[PDB]
Amino acid sequence: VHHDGFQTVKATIDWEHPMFKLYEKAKRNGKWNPADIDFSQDQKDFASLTSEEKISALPLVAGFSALEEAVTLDILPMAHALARQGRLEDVLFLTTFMHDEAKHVEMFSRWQQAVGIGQMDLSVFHNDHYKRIFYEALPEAMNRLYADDSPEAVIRAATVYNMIVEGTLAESGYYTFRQIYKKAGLFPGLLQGIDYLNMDEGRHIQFGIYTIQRIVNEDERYYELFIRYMDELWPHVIGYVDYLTELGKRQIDYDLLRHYVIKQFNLRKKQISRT
Amino acid sequence: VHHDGFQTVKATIDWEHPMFKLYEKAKRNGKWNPADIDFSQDQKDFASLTSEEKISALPLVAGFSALEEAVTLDILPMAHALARQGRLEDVLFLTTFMHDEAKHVEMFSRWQQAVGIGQMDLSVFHNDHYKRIFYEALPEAMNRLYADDSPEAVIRAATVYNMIVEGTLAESGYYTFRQIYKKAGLFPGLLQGIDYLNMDEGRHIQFGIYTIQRIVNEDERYYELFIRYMDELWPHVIGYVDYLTELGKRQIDYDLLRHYVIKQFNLRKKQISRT
Ligand SMILES: CCCCCCCC(=O)O
Ligand SMILES: CCCCCCCC(=O)O
Ligand SMILES: [Fe+2]
Ligand SMILES: [Fe+2]
Ligand SMILES: [Fe+2]
Ligand SMILES: [Fe+2]
Ligand SMILES: [Mn+2]
Ligand SMILES: [Mn+2]
Repeated sequence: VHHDGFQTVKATIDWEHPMFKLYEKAKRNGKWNPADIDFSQDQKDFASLTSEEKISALPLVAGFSALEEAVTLDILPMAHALARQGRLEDVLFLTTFMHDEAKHVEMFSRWQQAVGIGQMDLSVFHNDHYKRIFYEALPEAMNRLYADDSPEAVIRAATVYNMIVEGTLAESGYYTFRQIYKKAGLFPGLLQGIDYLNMDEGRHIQFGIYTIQRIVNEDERYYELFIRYMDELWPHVIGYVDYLTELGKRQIDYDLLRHYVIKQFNLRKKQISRT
Repeated sequence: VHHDGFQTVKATIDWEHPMFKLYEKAKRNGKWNPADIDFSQDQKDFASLTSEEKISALPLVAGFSALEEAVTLDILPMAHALARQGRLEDVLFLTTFMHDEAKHVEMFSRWQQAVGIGQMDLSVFHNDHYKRIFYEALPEAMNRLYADDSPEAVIRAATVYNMIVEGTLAESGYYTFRQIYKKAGLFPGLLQGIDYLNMDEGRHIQFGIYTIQRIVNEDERYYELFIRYMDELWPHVIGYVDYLTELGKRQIDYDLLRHYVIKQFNLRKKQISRT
């Protein structure tokens, strides 16, 4: 359907818009390139591990490669919905969001190639709870936006994508991987990549907060929706954590990683206010 | 609808894919930031112009600001269609394509703000032919892809977007603006911006060529479709040129700019081969 006119012909970009300012920060701070990371020591590290040590690392990497690929693809309906609503500055910011996710996908796939597991099908480490989130709930919530961009639909999409997938699971996964391999002195290239990724994801969560809060600001009714959609997904979040915990104990303070996930989930709720 | 699995979990990125290699070039060569351009001399230049000189520049700027805003918004259906087809490397490249267009929109809007015309509604310089392309045909061809990603629909979308809008009109517009103001010694900030934009658009046209050619390679039938869709839009291309020519003659070798447009249109055809 047609363009009515163009904001930068009728007027200008809204230079003070929060998402324009976030777009400006993303350009300044978004220069890293996964192609520049030296993975040669990660290759030696992985080869020195015993077979049992080798597969201990793979469930988390399997979870992150799919997470990053899913969020690369599944932000496109959000960008479409906000473009159709004329939210130009959100769209400009989301071009940096999408390109960040492309680099994140690339980083994990380069690591797999470098250490010699690119030919291994890591899907065996996606349990039913993981699939319910990443194969089903995430794409369903985002694709809804092509036919329903109501405030309820936008809140649900931002809740699943930004607050649960990125702000609870990915945030906790970064932390976990850092805890484990930083102390071991292992995989310096991957940890460099994760550091850059974590800096990017700081901006991404601000977009999710902005989006949910501006909708909640219209009607407190929507605060209770946000909380409900968070609680709806929790069983699958903790069900995936329980599965990773059960894998690792079979081959690290798990009670303290499990508590980081609970901490992050509750922190995301506190970043939205009923008013 | 669901994700079946994830390519970077089952395997890796296809490192030799042409669009992966273009993605890598885009990251290396895509560092410029419109926020770094010094427009202070452009402001003085524009203020020194007489009212009649001032409005001579505005029709082209009006055409470019809308062009860049339209192509920023209207690439999203192409990215969606290729993601749904599992073309991961195309999607990674298209994140750089979209972010490039965001910078292009930003650049022209910063220039308008800097020289003091941001408050002017420049839509008066969009004639019927311009509207037929940018307000109607472009968004219609791209949005089709949400419900019809047939090879015919993808060829038509790439033809309107990459070969006509970017490869014929934008290419000729860059050249024209360079010719005119480079020789005058005017608007050095805007010309710097246009130089960076032209470098970006070199990659964009390669994606359009790749996309059309891979579809033509399946069936020569589609070569004749490509030519037909190009010829269908020509009347609006030259009808906009005739209008800009008529404006400028009322306030520069026009016969030679008009011939650059014809040259570019025919050059784009020669970049697709029936086999
Ligand atoms: C064991 C606690 C860590 C859970 C977060 C894992 C998220 C992911 O791997 O994508
Ligand atoms: C006068 C010949 C130049 C025609 C190309 C203009 C395209 C544009 O302004 O977007
Ligand atoms: Fe993210
Ligand atoms: Fe379970
Ligand atoms: Fe372009
Ligand atoms: Fe006409
Ligand atoms: Mn990410
Ligand atoms: Mn452009």
